[PDB]
Amino acid sequence: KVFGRCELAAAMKRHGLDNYRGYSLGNWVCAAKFESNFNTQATNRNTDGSTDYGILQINSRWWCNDGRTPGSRNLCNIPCSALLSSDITASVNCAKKIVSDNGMNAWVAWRNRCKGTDVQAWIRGCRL
Ligand SMILES: [Pt+2]
Ligand SMILES: [Pt+2]
Ligand SMILES: [Pt+2]
Ligand SMILES: [Pt+2]
Ligand SMILES: [Pt+2]
Repeated sequence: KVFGRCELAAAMKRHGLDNYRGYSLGNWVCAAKFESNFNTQATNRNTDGSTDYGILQINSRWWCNDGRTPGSRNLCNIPCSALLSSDITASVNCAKKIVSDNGMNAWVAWRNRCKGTDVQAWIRGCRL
């Protein structure tokens, strides 16, 4: 699934991300847009043989096991393929773990392209 902005924002709100560890919902919607362009199926390969998976492009080196990367730690305790589902639950729950671990610094595209902007604009004009 390729979500639309307010659709994802509502789905993220209900899985408890508005304001998780001080990050408002627009931050997560913004990160999802630049990480994955809302695509629950996105996968990106990395120079170290790791892969980022799902709407939030969570990396197999630390977070999930895809059986095709070293050397990984599987700290969310899930297979990475679980992060490519149309229901964002596993990704949101893994993302809570990652920000419990330097805040949203883990997401390069977030610090690059969201941090510093009026991130609340991302959710404006949505019934939440
Ligand atoms: Pt799909
Ligand atoms: Pt849901
Ligand atoms: Pt949830
Ligand atoms: Pt603005
Ligand atoms: Pt809307």
